[PDB]
Amino acid sequence: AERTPNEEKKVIGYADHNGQLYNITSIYGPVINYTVPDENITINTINRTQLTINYSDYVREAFNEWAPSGIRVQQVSSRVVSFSTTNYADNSLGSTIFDPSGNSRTRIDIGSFNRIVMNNFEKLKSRGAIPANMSPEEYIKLKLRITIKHEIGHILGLLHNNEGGSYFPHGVGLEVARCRLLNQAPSIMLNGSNYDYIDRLSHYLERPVTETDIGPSRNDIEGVRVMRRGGSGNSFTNRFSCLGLGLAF
Amino acid sequence: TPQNITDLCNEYQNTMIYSLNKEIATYTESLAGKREMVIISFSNGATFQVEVPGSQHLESQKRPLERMKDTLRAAYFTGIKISKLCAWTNKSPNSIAAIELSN
Amino acid sequence: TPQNITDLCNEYQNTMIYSLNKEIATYTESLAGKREMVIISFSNGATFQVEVPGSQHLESQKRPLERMKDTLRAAYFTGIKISKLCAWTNKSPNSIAAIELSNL
Amino acid sequence: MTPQNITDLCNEYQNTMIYSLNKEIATYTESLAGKREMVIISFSNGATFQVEVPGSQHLESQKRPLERMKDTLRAAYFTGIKISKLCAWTNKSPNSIAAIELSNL
Amino acid sequence: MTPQNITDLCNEYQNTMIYSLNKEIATYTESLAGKREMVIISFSNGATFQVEVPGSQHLESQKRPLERMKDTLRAAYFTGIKISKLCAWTNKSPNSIAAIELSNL
Amino acid sequence: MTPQNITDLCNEYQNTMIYSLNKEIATYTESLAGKREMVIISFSNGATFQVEVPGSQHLESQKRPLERMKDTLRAAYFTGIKISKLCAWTNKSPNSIAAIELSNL
Ligand SMILES: [Zn+2]
Repeated sequence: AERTPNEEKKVIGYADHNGQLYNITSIYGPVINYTVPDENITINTINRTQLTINYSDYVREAFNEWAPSGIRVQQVSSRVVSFSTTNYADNSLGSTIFDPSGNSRTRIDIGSFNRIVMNNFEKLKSRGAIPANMSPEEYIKLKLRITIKHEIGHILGLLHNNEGGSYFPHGVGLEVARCRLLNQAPSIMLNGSNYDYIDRLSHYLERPVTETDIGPSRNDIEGVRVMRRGGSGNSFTNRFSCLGLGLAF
Repeated sequence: TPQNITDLCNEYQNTMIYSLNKEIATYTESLAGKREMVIISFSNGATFQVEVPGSQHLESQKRPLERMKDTLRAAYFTGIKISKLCAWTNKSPNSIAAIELSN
Repeated sequence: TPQNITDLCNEYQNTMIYSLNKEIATYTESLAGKREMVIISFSNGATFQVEVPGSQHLESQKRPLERMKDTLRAAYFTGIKISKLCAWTNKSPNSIAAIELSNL
Repeated sequence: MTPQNITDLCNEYQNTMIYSLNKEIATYTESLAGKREMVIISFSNGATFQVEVPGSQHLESQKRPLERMKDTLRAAYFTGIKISKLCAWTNKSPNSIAAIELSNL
Repeated sequence: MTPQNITDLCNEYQNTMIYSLNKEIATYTESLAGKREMVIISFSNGATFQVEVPGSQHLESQKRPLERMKDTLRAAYFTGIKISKLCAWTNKSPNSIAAIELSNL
Repeated sequence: MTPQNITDLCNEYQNTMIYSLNKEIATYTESLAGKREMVIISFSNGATFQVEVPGSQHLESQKRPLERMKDTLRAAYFTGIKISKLCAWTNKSPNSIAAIELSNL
């Protein structure tokens, strides 16, 4: 594997107005209770493609992706985490509201997917970021899992890689769990305005990318471990996740 | 031969064991002439030094003095908890003889 | 014996305290002959050196000069904040005598 | 016959044994006190090891390696890495470290 | 006059130049081979630099700084941090490092 | 005449060869035992290398570089960084490290 640039391994957590990281254990409880409405998601584009799949299995699978952080969950039938679909068609596949009261909401726009999900299908094909093998059907599932996993990151108190020091409704982004010494995949919390996760992931893997490849990076997981215990954003135990390695120098 | 910091500390007069389980709150380092030393303090105000090297030190202690200063700096940077310090109490600040780090 | 950097700095003539609470913005290290030194600066432009070893230094200061350079490099690489510097003002850049790192 | 691994190495010495641990260090103790300038490590099952005070039992060629081993153990403690094997003298208490093996996936 | 920055420093020497990189080290090479005890670094644009083998061109006061510089370059390589500027001698090949600046801009 | 890279360097010596690895160190072994003060590393494919015990085959100028290489190999083991190339003497068993290249490519 190639060497992921530090900027793509940087993980930013949500701190309040006094530099203290939100505690997602305190916010959600020891177990994250969440609701997911019954429908299978009905996305399809014209180039015409066709696809439907259960929202519940993807929230299921995505959550398990983040399980190495030590978080534990439980789907609860309709202050609770809310998943849903929307139809704004507004140039934004997914969106999450982080709520310190516990009622964090994640929405997956269906209209935006139908419009812009394949806008990068063959600039990804030809650069070899995705296998020429894959169908329009599974490039849309790939994008959906990535989108959902990314939004889960937000549920769990993470922001985007480049939002350190930036102000948000409930505070400020502060870098957590820094580790530059250990090579790893790019964060799945890359700012989508500035990076294409698939392209960066492929760049790292030095080959086309499938769905067994995507997921939270090592630092993403350590970031959530920090968010699970909260505390000061200036604490060294919170700011660094492999500084012990410095002793080997 | 001692097996632990308490056994070691009991071999010396004018020493005491401090049980801390706390991270270092402040790290101070000086290269100033005749004050070439390190001072650490904890959140409860407890303060310790690694002494300026002098005639109270054997030649065999010169590198260990430097190693201890390295260890304390690393402990400060990483924010790890210090389990115990053994210190000479007839110095002000109390002077570190040994350190224990524990999981 | 001093208990803190203010006590220590008050034992010496021609020193001043800078309370920074900032990470090092720039770290410069030179091996060039007669300029074997380290220079650091902060985002507000405040600049400090660790002096070239010379006749103004006791033999007891030789290893501490190297330790201070180690500490400044480590602080730079990790981005930990420097709380205070005690520095001699009759050198340009101001010359570091002691450093305090504090995390509270 | 240069050894190829820690077992071959340890077999060249009398009164040494290999401890297969695969455990992280539980306790690290470091002393600068006169005549006790040493490092002691222990594991959660109470097994205890030292790096000896440098002395007449050491060759000149061992002086810097003693310091390297103390650096390695400190690094191992801080990082929480598993120690695979120790080669240690059994006629010392605590057992005295002669060599260490670290091994990953 | 003591210089205030790497540019002032570099201007005190004949045959040195400031190289602006703002890049991480792409390749780090370290040799212990006799008469070639040196470090070579290169960047993604192909720019290559050395820390010279210690020799008669060095003052006694430069011996420890040479080792310090090699330590700094290794640490920069492992951590992937950007190198802002190098001051290097142009009459050596690879260009020989006299000073380094690291900056977070 | 000064090498620009590890291959140029390795070509200056008899009984050395370049190994292209692009692998992390799998096992790190460090010994302070008398006359065996050495480091041995191995890779997952079984490839094994040593840093030799300091001896009469070494110039005084190689003494600190031997220690630097051992430092670099320990850091490489702890960080799991990939080793790109080793230049090694093949007339030793294990083959003996003369130079190392770490590369982001
Ligand atoms: Zn986002």
